[PDB]
Amino acid sequence: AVKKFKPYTPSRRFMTVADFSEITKTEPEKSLVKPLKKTGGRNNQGRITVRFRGGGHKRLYRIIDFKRWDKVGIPAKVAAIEYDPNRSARIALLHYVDGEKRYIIAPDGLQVGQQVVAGPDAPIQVGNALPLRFIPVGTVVHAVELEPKKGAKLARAAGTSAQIQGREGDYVILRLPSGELRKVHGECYATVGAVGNADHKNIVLGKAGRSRWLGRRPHVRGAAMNPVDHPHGGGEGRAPRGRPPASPWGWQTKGLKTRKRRKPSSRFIIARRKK
Amino acid sequence: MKRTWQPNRRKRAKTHGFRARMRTPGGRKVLKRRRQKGRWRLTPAVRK
RNA sequence: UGGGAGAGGGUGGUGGAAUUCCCGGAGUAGCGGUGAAAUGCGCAGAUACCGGGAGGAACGCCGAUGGCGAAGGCAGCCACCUGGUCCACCCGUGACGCUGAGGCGCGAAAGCGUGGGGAGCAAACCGGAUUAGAUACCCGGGUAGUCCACGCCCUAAACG
RNA sequence: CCGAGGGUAGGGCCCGUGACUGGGGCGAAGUCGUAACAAGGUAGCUGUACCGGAAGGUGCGGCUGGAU
RNA sequence: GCGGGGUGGAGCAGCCUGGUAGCUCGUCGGGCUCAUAACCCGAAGGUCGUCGGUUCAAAUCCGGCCCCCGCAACCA
RNA sequence: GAGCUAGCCCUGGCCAGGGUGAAGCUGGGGUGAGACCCAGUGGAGGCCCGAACCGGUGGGGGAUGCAAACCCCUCGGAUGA
RNA sequence: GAAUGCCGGCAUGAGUAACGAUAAAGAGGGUGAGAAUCCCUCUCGCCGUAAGCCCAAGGGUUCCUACGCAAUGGUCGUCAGCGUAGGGUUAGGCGGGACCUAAGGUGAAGCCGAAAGGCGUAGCCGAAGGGCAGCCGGUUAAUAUUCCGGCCCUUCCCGCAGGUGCGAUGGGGGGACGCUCUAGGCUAGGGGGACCGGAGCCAUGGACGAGCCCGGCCAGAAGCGCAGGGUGGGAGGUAGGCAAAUCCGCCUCCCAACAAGCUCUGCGUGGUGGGGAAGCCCGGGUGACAACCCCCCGAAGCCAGGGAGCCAAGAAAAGCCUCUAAGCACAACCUGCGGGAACCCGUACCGCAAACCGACACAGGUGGGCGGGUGCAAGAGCACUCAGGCGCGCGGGAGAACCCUCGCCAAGGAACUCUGCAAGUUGGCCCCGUAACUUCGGGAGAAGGGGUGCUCCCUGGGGUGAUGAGCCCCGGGGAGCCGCAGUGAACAGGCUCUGGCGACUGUUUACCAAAAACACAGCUCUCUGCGAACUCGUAAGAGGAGGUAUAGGGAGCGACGCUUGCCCGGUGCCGGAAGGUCAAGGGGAGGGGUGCAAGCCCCGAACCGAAGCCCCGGUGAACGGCGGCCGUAACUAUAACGGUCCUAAGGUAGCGAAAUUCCUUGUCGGGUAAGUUCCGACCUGCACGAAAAGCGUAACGACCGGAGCGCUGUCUCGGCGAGGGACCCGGUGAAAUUGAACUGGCCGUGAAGAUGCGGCCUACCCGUGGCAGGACGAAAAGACCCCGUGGAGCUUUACUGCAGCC
RNA sequence: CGAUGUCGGCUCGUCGCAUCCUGGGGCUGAAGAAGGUCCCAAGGGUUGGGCUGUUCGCCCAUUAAAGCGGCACGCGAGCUG
Ligand SMILES: [K+]
Ligand SMILES: [Mg+2]
Ligand SMILES: [Mg+2]
Ligand SMILES: [Mg+2]
Ligand SMILES: [Mg+2]
Ligand SMILES: [Mg+2]
Ligand SMILES: [Mg+2]
Ligand SMILES: [Mg+2]
Ligand SMILES: [Mg+2]
Ligand SMILES: [Mg+2]
Ligand SMILES: [Mg+2]
Ligand SMILES: [Mg+2]
Ligand SMILES: [Mg+2]
Ligand SMILES: [Mg+2]
Ligand SMILES: [Mg+2]
Ligand SMILES: [Mg+2]
Ligand SMILES: [Mg+2]
Ligand SMILES: [Mg+2]
Ligand SMILES: [Mg+2]
Ligand SMILES: [Mg+2]
Ligand SMILES: [Mg+2]
Ligand SMILES: [Mg+2]
Ligand SMILES: [Mg+2]
Ligand SMILES: [Mg+2]
Ligand SMILES: [Mg+2]
Ligand SMILES: [Mg+2]
Ligand SMILES: [Mg+2]
Ligand SMILES: [Mg+2]
Ligand SMILES: [Mg+2]
Ligand SMILES: [Mg+2]
Ligand SMILES: [Mg+2]
Ligand SMILES: [Mg+2]
Ligand SMILES: [Mg+2]
Ligand SMILES: [Mg+2]
Ligand SMILES: [Mg+2]
Ligand SMILES: [Mg+2]
Ligand SMILES: [Mg+2]
Ligand SMILES: [Mg+2]
Ligand SMILES: [Mg+2]
Ligand SMILES: [Mg+2]
Ligand SMILES: [Mg+2]
Ligand SMILES: [Mg+2]
Ligand SMILES: [Mg+2]
Ligand SMILES: [Mg+2]
Ligand SMILES: [Mg+2]
Ligand SMILES: [Mg+2]
Ligand SMILES: [Mg+2]
Ligand SMILES: [Mg+2]
Ligand SMILES: [Mg+2]
Ligand SMILES: [Mg+2]
Ligand SMILES: [Mg+2]
Ligand SMILES: [Mg+2]
Ligand SMILES: [Mg+2]
Ligand SMILES: [Mg+2]
Ligand SMILES: [Mg+2]
Ligand SMILES: [Mg+2]
Ligand SMILES: [Mg+2]
Ligand SMILES: [Mg+2]
Ligand SMILES: [Mg+2]
Ligand SMILES: [Mg+2]
Ligand SMILES: [Mg+2]
Ligand SMILES: [Mg+2]
Ligand SMILES: [Mg+2]
Ligand SMILES: [Mg+2]
Ligand SMILES: [Mg+2]
Ligand SMILES: [Mg+2]
Ligand SMILES: [Mg+2]
Ligand SMILES: [Mg+2]
Ligand SMILES: [Mg+2]
Ligand SMILES: [Mg+2]
Ligand SMILES: [Mg+2]
Ligand SMILES: [Mg+2]
Ligand SMILES: [Mg+2]
Ligand SMILES: [Mg+2]
Ligand SMILES: [Mg+2]
Ligand SMILES: [Mg+2]
Ligand SMILES: [Mg+2]
Ligand SMILES: [Mg+2]
Ligand SMILES: [Mg+2]
Ligand SMILES: [Mg+2]
Ligand SMILES: [Mg+2]
Ligand SMILES: [Mg+2]
Ligand SMILES: [Mg+2]
Ligand SMILES: [Mg+2]
Ligand SMILES: [Mg+2]
Ligand SMILES: [Mg+2]
Ligand SMILES: [Mg+2]
Ligand SMILES: [Mg+2]
Ligand SMILES: [Mg+2]
Ligand SMILES: [Mg+2]
Ligand SMILES: [Mg+2]
Ligand SMILES: [Mg+2]
Ligand SMILES: [Mg+2]
Ligand SMILES: [Mg+2]
Ligand SMILES: [Mg+2]
Ligand SMILES: [Mg+2]
Ligand SMILES: [Mg+2]
Ligand SMILES: [Mg+2]
Ligand SMILES: [Mg+2]
Ligand SMILES: [Mg+2]
Ligand SMILES: [Mg+2]
Ligand SMILES: [Mg+2]
Ligand SMILES: [Mg+2]
Ligand SMILES: [Mg+2]
Ligand SMILES: [Mg+2]
Ligand SMILES: [Mg+2]
Ligand SMILES: [Mg+2]
Ligand SMILES: [Mg+2]
Ligand SMILES: [Mg+2]
Ligand SMILES: [Mg+2]
Ligand SMILES: [Mg+2]
Ligand SMILES: [Mg+2]
Ligand SMILES: [Mg+2]
Ligand SMILES: [Mg+2]
Ligand SMILES: [Mg+2]
Ligand SMILES: [Mg+2]
Ligand SMILES: [Mg+2]
Ligand SMILES: [Mg+2]
Ligand SMILES: [Mg+2]
Ligand SMILES: [Mg+2]
Ligand SMILES: [Mg+2]
Ligand SMILES: [Mg+2]
Ligand SMILES: [Mg+2]
Ligand SMILES: [Mg+2]
Ligand SMILES: [Mg+2]
Ligand SMILES: [Mg+2]
Ligand SMILES: [Mg+2]
Ligand SMILES: [Mg+2]
Ligand SMILES: [Mg+2]
Ligand SMILES: [Mg+2]
Ligand SMILES: [Mg+2]
Ligand SMILES: [Mg+2]
Ligand SMILES: [Mg+2]
Ligand SMILES: [Mg+2]
Ligand SMILES: [Mg+2]
Ligand SMILES: [Mg+2]
Ligand SMILES: [Mg+2]
Ligand SMILES: [Mg+2]
Ligand SMILES: [Mg+2]
Ligand SMILES: [Mg+2]
Ligand SMILES: [Mg+2]
Ligand SMILES: [Mg+2]
Ligand SMILES: [Mg+2]
Ligand SMILES: [Mg+2]
Ligand SMILES: [Mg+2]
Ligand SMILES: [Mg+2]
Ligand SMILES: [Mg+2]
Ligand SMILES: [Mg+2]
Ligand SMILES: [Mg+2]
Ligand SMILES: [Mg+2]
Ligand SMILES: [Mg+2]
Ligand SMILES: [Mg+2]
Ligand SMILES: [Mg+2]
Ligand SMILES: [Mg+2]
Ligand SMILES: [Mg+2]
Ligand SMILES: [Mg+2]
Ligand SMILES: [Mg+2]
Ligand SMILES: [Mg+2]
Ligand SMILES: [Mg+2]
Ligand SMILES: [Mg+2]
Ligand SMILES: [Mg+2]
Ligand SMILES: [Mg+2]
Ligand SMILES: [Mg+2]
Ligand SMILES: [Mg+2]
Ligand SMILES: [Mg+2]
Ligand SMILES: [Mg+2]
Ligand SMILES: [Mg+2]
Ligand SMILES: [Mg+2]
Ligand SMILES: [Mg+2]
Ligand SMILES: [Mg+2]
Ligand SMILES: [Mg+2]
Ligand SMILES: [Mg+2]
Ligand SMILES: [Mg+2]
Ligand SMILES: [Mg+2]
Ligand SMILES: [Mg+2]
Ligand SMILES: [Mg+2]
Ligand SMILES: [Mg+2]
Ligand SMILES: [Mg+2]
Ligand SMILES: [Mg+2]
Ligand SMILES: [Mg+2]
Ligand SMILES: [Mg+2]
Ligand SMILES: [Mg+2]
Ligand SMILES: [Mg+2]
Ligand SMILES: [Mg+2]
Ligand SMILES: [Mg+2]
Ligand SMILES: [Mg+2]
Ligand SMILES: [Mg+2]
Ligand SMILES: [Mg+2]
Ligand SMILES: [Mg+2]
Ligand SMILES: [Mg+2]
Ligand SMILES: [Mg+2]
Ligand SMILES: [Mg+2]
Ligand SMILES: [Mg+2]
Ligand SMILES: [Mg+2]
Ligand SMILES: [Mg+2]
Ligand SMILES: [Mg+2]
Ligand SMILES: [Mg+2]
Ligand SMILES: [Mg+2]
Ligand SMILES: [Mg+2]
Ligand SMILES: [Mg+2]
Ligand SMILES: [Mg+2]
Ligand SMILES: [Mg+2]
Ligand SMILES: [Mg+2]
Ligand SMILES: [Mg+2]
Ligand SMILES: [Mg+2]
Ligand SMILES: [Mg+2]
Ligand SMILES: [Mg+2]
Ligand SMILES: [Mg+2]
Ligand SMILES: [Mg+2]
Ligand SMILES: [Mg+2]
Ligand SMILES: [Mg+2]
Ligand SMILES: [Mg+2]
Ligand SMILES: [Mg+2]
Ligand SMILES: [Mg+2]
Ligand SMILES: [Mg+2]
Ligand SMILES: [Mg+2]
Ligand SMILES: [Mg+2]
Ligand SMILES: [Mg+2]
Ligand SMILES: [Mg+2]
Ligand SMILES: [Mg+2]
Ligand SMILES: [Mg+2]
Ligand SMILES: [Mg+2]
Ligand SMILES: [Mg+2]
Ligand SMILES: [Mg+2]
Ligand SMILES: [Mg+2]
Ligand SMILES: [Mg+2]
Ligand SMILES: [Mg+2]
Ligand SMILES: [Mg+2]
Ligand SMILES: [Mg+2]
Ligand SMILES: [Mg+2]
Ligand SMILES: [Mg+2]
Ligand SMILES: [Mg+2]
Ligand SMILES: [Mg+2]
């Protein structure tokens, strides 16, 4: 759900926060966390390469297991469901019977106390990982490797999912969260179910301060600037665009397709996305 | 008001110091020039 | 106590027909539409035909002048949860009844909020026709919406 | 002490009136179209929604107080 | 101060490229109708804002006057 | 050249005192159950008043200045972007 | 002889301005050639959340003493942060290093780049973070957690003893964490005492008193006590913690579990060692055998890795403990005791300032800790005051104008002015009371009022104690007294009505603009399938992101409400294997040069040949655009209606003389005695209009309008008074400016505004305080305007290139 | 153009007279009163307020009257802005 507030301040009026209901543990595993190095959007040259970033709350990086084919046939129990500040999804703590402890992103309906497992022979159940070829066509799925053994790349965001549409050769057909239809190799792993915390998108930051907490510094419009800065810069009083709407770097920002046409993965994309 | 010169012993040494000059092509040229001009000090005086 | 009929209600699941779109094949000079046409679609290969896929919505025959519900309303099929109701036997309680100003709940369609969905249909809107005109009726398009979830609205030729 | 009342400040109800504005009623022979009554020349009415000089039109569902 | 315009009654062609004034509506006569509109058949009306010039010839090309709408009128 | 200034990164520090009284929780009422209402507890917030601190609104002074931006009065923020 | 020339020297302004916070001085006595200025005393004033104290930067001998006063010091100087000289800084425990890691920097391996160089995992460096063993007093002219004294502790090496499978840069644990609020118990600190110690004291009417005045502690191992922190124990299995592991993780089993036990800190006590006031005698002596006790207040500090709640989810690594691996088990390690060993650097002094940053002994700037008492509701606010520190390095007079800063003002009360600018008024707490509207929070301190001191009497609840006394903290009810006035001083909102704009808190032009601008949550479009897009880079490599379409980039709009119409012809972006054009290249009909020839060599048509452009579609919260003339109703007027030209389509809802309206002070209404502004209306909108959003909107605003109340020196209209200057005397002594000057008025003339020319008039010589009309006064080679085939920033469908992309 | 500060207000005046008022007249379509118009006359006088940055103008309430111009559209080394 989403938590509301009474308007006892102007900002408190619209501000909403996550309910955190599924969260069962409020500090992480000491052995699964490492310090996150904040960049501020600066590269090794020390230059801002991504504008408007910095000043957010300090975070620890929780190591996440994006392989899972790492421990085939070795069942694990769900010890807890925890808060991960580095991603929109909630994360689940797995105590393997091995005694090894790992983190996965927590699928919807996943409950603490249940058993999960990974492998070709695994049941088709929420939280289990199988290579895509062994998953029944038409089941919803998340955390999908794009290529075999290369790590789970697709559908990791809160609420997101990908669905298996059918099979063709060594490949399967997925409908990505975005609506693109794509061939993904059959040996690629995927966890069944959809990523949890689906109410994530209904959160209303409510005030400028909240953006600042997330490390999002204020974004200044092109039209608010001067010609030295931006194509939409300058003008006496307010001005319209007066040219095709453009980025600070001059390229067109309404409609211009930007992916490389000759990209090798084109052979594997059946249909460009959705809405 | 707060003025521009705010002395700092570490800052000075690390910025204009001898070892700072020698590390870089531009810094070695400074030392060479100041040696050639016959400067008594090649680098700012800072007490550490 | 024992039985029966039913689209009464809610949840989950699932079946085939049809339309649209996409893919492959085969094939060529028109298709579509009307009162008649025009817009539209079509040699950049359409319509008509066969194969493959995706998706939404509605359930043909049974089907009735029939059935259920207090009313609005309720129709593929399956399972679960649940309401009302009729009959029987003449067993229990002993008038515990009727109605009901306020209150509470329910309440077709349209409409509104948040999110999803979107094949067909279609306000608005555009175009073609008709016409003196045609902000219409007819035709080709088409956005909300029609569908789902939750929350509102609380109206009706809500009629027997 | 209470006390008519006077003063100050803020409220409540009512009446009169007001540039302008909104529709309503009425008015012997104005202008525009022709929605309804005959299948009224698109059956009508309807709750709502949207649109249009105007009657009205259309969408969705309903009713027969319609078909002959 | 610079641009475009004035032509049957109304609204617009022709001017550029000199000779030949055209389209819709309106008006007038006749029809259909019980009657009117719609509709059908036919017909009339401009000498082109004016004056002046060029030309064999001027709505048409060039000058001036009347008029008509526009655009401009900035730095102090 | 970022010992001024602008942003970010790492690691520390600071914010007198008073005021308002969200959610929740507890009890009570209510109902088939609910929603919900009442009191108590509670201590939220780019919440309020106001020092430090950070500012720099209006006015006066200063104008070869105390000062190449200062002084007085007044005024903004002050748990937060 | 001129270049606002260059360098220097010396003038003028001028004995003029000034001598740097208005906290403030006076006298006596010293010293000395000389004294307002140095020393001493007494009196007076000033700071006291500092103008006192400690520390860190930075400064670098400025420290202490003697001897000096030319210069430095805004005056003086015998004095000094000045001159000369001599002296002064002492550590195993304080800080840093022989320890650890953070960003970052560096960088074996590796990658990249014409060269220089750029990257880069580990590793190394890097602290005000982690970690680590000293507290109290005495002493010097000057240092002290450093020397000394008392008490206490750390590591290293070696030895002795007891114990154990010992052994690590490897494994594991731990270290190890946020914000707000907060419990218990302490301590720091402070208040009081009729109690304990103490020189003395009785004044001027009274007091020999339960009188006054002064003080009543600090450190301390083991042990003990009080309060807290941390931590389960045994067994069986074990495939995970890149080898191993008895450790850790996982499973199972018995026992106990806001306990206890073990451990670890804080406070208390504690053998012992210290300290020890006023007062009057000359820093010291005495006081003094000083006493060293009880009660209350009480931290933000300590127990501390405590507790709770919340979302934005809160370093690393070593020390430390445990596991084992080579090894090795005459070794090794742990434990206790003992002797020995323990290095390098800083240590003076200033440190909110005369020693740092500002050229100055500069009213400015500078991080951390302590910061006492009383009263005012609290407090770091305010007033006074302790300890401590000062009177700000020119003075003495006088009592003008004028200036500044301040106080009061009769009657009036905004009549002032662009404007209530400025200054009044209001002003804390307690109680009563409080409107429209609203998003139900608010608007609210709305508005408006009443109370406020002191004395006596009665009484209620809490804290410490004990349940009582005492002390302390919240209260309530009677009866009184005084004054002009009781938050009696100081600190401390004027209020309301109504518009515009921006939702809001924020942000900005350092140093003329704080706003209506920027930002903002929120809305929409668009790109991006991940080796993402996009950004920096030649590249490597980064950021994006250890993120994955509920994510990330770009763009516009700007909470919220109700909405956001028509135009796709032009430009853009998107789709479109047809067709046209289209470069290198392919092809080579057909020609040419040369040669005796084979041959060499050079042109070369049709045809095949990408992107792009053309062409066919789509698309507006993409760039953008959203008509004209003529006629018409049974009074007039107007035109629902109509005709016709044109368009890609002719501006919809809503709004409108507007932050937009030219005419214009439109017209009408409201408010005013009077309203170019204001509010409400109308609509021929010169020239609104729907995300360069349209119309509204509770709350907010040092934003800009209009009005009223209150109150006023703003004003009629000025007066008086205060202090700092101005004035005079002693000291010190600038400045821009300056062709030279023996520098009057008028009317003329003159390059057209004359002290300087002509005519006339007036005028003895030289100053001082004053005022600003002139010297086209000073300042700045006009910043407007033009000119220069001068420059720079910015734009584009100007030209021509380039990166980038195709 | 190696700088002559530029509207209006405020303050402070001074001057011209083509005179607003006051004083002296002639003519009148001058009965009186009150006016019209012209002449002489610059000595003195020539108000307070609403609106606007305003000059000006309009308006309110008065008045003997509410004059018009010059002085670098007088006056920023006098002030305002
Ligand atoms: K100009
Ligand atoms: Mg809320
Ligand atoms: Mg959750
Ligand atoms: Mg770790
Ligand atoms: Mg780097
Ligand atoms: Mg770098
Ligand atoms: Mg960026
Ligand atoms: Mg950034
Ligand atoms: Mg999460
Ligand atoms: Mg954050
Ligand atoms: Mg922005
Ligand atoms: Mg700008
Ligand atoms: Mg730049
Ligand atoms: Mg740049
Ligand atoms: Mg540009
Ligand atoms: Mg622009
Ligand atoms: Mg602009
Ligand atoms: Mg503009
Ligand atoms: Mg523009
Ligand atoms: Mg444009
Ligand atoms: Mg552009
Ligand atoms: Mg690009
Ligand atoms: Mg795609
Ligand atoms: Mg600094
Ligand atoms: Mg330093
Ligand atoms: Mg340093
Ligand atoms: Mg430094
Ligand atoms: Mg260096
Ligand atoms: Mg030198
Ligand atoms: Mg030398
Ligand atoms: Mg150097
Ligand atoms: Mg073909
Ligand atoms: Mg019976
Ligand atoms: Mg009943
Ligand atoms: Mg309903
Ligand atoms: Mg419905
Ligand atoms: Mg509705
Ligand atoms: Mg007809
Ligand atoms: Mg028509
Ligand atoms: Mg609907
Ligand atoms: Mg019926
Ligand atoms: Mg009376
Ligand atoms: Mg009809
Ligand atoms: Mg009809
Ligand atoms: Mg009809
Ligand atoms: Mg009909
Ligand atoms: Mg119309
Ligand atoms: Mg319609
Ligand atoms: Mg219907
Ligand atoms: Mg009928
Ligand atoms: Mg022509
Ligand atoms: Mg021609
Ligand atoms: Mg008849
Ligand atoms: Mg007819
Ligand atoms: Mg001729
Ligand atoms: Mg002729
Ligand atoms: Mg002719
Ligand atoms: Mg011709
Ligand atoms: Mg002609
Ligand atoms: Mg210009
Ligand atoms: Mg900096
Ligand atoms: Mg710095
Ligand atoms: Mg604070
Ligand atoms: Mg506080
Ligand atoms: Mg309470
Ligand atoms: Mg609070
Ligand atoms: Mg606040
Ligand atoms: Mg505030
Ligand atoms: Mg100021
Ligand atoms: Mg400042
Ligand atoms: Mg003021
Ligand atoms: Mg200045
Ligand atoms: Mg100041
Ligand atoms: Mg303030
Ligand atoms: Mg204030
Ligand atoms: Mg405040
Ligand atoms: Mg505070
Ligand atoms: Mg913060
Ligand atoms: Mg010469
Ligand atoms: Mg000079
Ligand atoms: Mg001389
Ligand atoms: Mg001189
Ligand atoms: Mg002199
Ligand atoms: Mg003198
Ligand atoms: Mg002088
Ligand atoms: Mg003088
Ligand atoms: Mg001076
Ligand atoms: Mg001074
Ligand atoms: Mg002084
Ligand atoms: Mg004296
Ligand atoms: Mg002296
Ligand atoms: Mg002397
Ligand atoms: Mg003195
Ligand atoms: Mg002395
Ligand atoms: Mg004090
Ligand atoms: Mg120095
Ligand atoms: Mg001297
Ligand atoms: Mg001397
Ligand atoms: Mg001297
Ligand atoms: Mg001197
Ligand atoms: Mg001297
Ligand atoms: Mg000085
Ligand atoms: Mg001497
Ligand atoms: Mg010394
Ligand atoms: Mg020692
Ligand atoms: Mg060593
Ligand atoms: Mg290290
Ligand atoms: Mg490097
Ligand atoms: Mg380093
Ligand atoms: Mg180091
Ligand atoms: Mg350190
Ligand atoms: Mg240490
Ligand atoms: Mg110690
Ligand atoms: Mg000594
Ligand atoms: Mg052992
Ligand atoms: Mg061992
Ligand atoms: Mg941690
Ligand atoms: Mg830390
Ligand atoms: Mg103590
Ligand atoms: Mg006390
Ligand atoms: Mg094992
Ligand atoms: Mg192992
Ligand atoms: Mg074992
Ligand atoms: Mg003794
Ligand atoms: Mg804690
Ligand atoms: Mg929080
Ligand atoms: Mg690390
Ligand atoms: Mg071995
Ligand atoms: Mg051995
Ligand atoms: Mg050594
Ligand atoms: Mg020392
Ligand atoms: Mg300080
Ligand atoms: Mg000092
Ligand atoms: Mg400087
Ligand atoms: Mg001084
Ligand atoms: Mg100073
Ligand atoms: Mg107080
Ligand atoms: Mg003084
Ligand atoms: Mg005098
Ligand atoms: Mg007065
Ligand atoms: Mg008044
Ligand atoms: Mg009054
Ligand atoms: Mg006023
Ligand atoms: Mg005002
Ligand atoms: Mg006052
Ligand atoms: Mg309310
Ligand atoms: Mg009040
Ligand atoms: Mg008294
Ligand atoms: Mg006060
Ligand atoms: Mg206040
Ligand atoms: Mg207005
Ligand atoms: Mg703003
Ligand atoms: Mg604002
Ligand atoms: Mg706005
Ligand atoms: Mg708003
Ligand atoms: Mg704030
Ligand atoms: Mg700004
Ligand atoms: Mg500024
Ligand atoms: Mg500036
Ligand atoms: Mg500046
Ligand atoms: Mg500036
Ligand atoms: Mg200013
Ligand atoms: Mg402001
Ligand atoms: Mg929105
Ligand atoms: Mg680049
Ligand atoms: Mg990364
Ligand atoms: Mg991402
Ligand atoms: Mg906003
Ligand atoms: Mg903005
Ligand atoms: Mg904007
Ligand atoms: Mg278009
Ligand atoms: Mg198009
Ligand atoms: Mg287009
Ligand atoms: Mg294209
Ligand atoms: Mg092509
Ligand atoms: Mg008429
Ligand atoms: Mg429209
Ligand atoms: Mg208007
Ligand atoms: Mg405006
Ligand atoms: Mg306008
Ligand atoms: Mg106007
Ligand atoms: Mg105007
Ligand atoms: Mg007017
Ligand atoms: Mg108005
Ligand atoms: Mg009008
Ligand atoms: Mg725009
Ligand atoms: Mg727009
Ligand atoms: Mg508005
Ligand atoms: Mg508003
Ligand atoms: Mg509202
Ligand atoms: Mg408002
Ligand atoms: Mg504001
Ligand atoms: Mg403001
Ligand atoms: Mg005065
Ligand atoms: Mg005086
Ligand atoms: Mg001197
Ligand atoms: Mg001369
Ligand atoms: Mg001379
Ligand atoms: Mg002349
Ligand atoms: Mg002259
Ligand atoms: Mg003369
Ligand atoms: Mg002469
Ligand atoms: Mg002469
Ligand atoms: Mg003469
Ligand atoms: Mg004369
Ligand atoms: Mg003068
Ligand atoms: Mg003067
Ligand atoms: Mg002058
Ligand atoms: Mg100057
Ligand atoms: Mg020059
Ligand atoms: Mg010049
Ligand atoms: Mg200049
Ligand atoms: Mg010029
Ligand atoms: Mg040229
Ligand atoms: Mg030239
Ligand atoms: Mg040039
Ligand atoms: Mg240029
Ligand atoms: Mg000039
Ligand atoms: Mg000059
Ligand atoms: Mg000059
Ligand atoms: Mg007279
Ligand atoms: Mg008379
Ligand atoms: Mg006169
Ligand atoms: Mg005026
Ligand atoms: Mg005017
Ligand atoms: Mg002038
Ligand atoms: Mg003039
Ligand atoms: Mg003037
Ligand atoms: Mg001035
Ligand atoms: Mg002026
Ligand atoms: Mg002037
Ligand atoms: Mg001047
Ligand atoms: Mg002058």
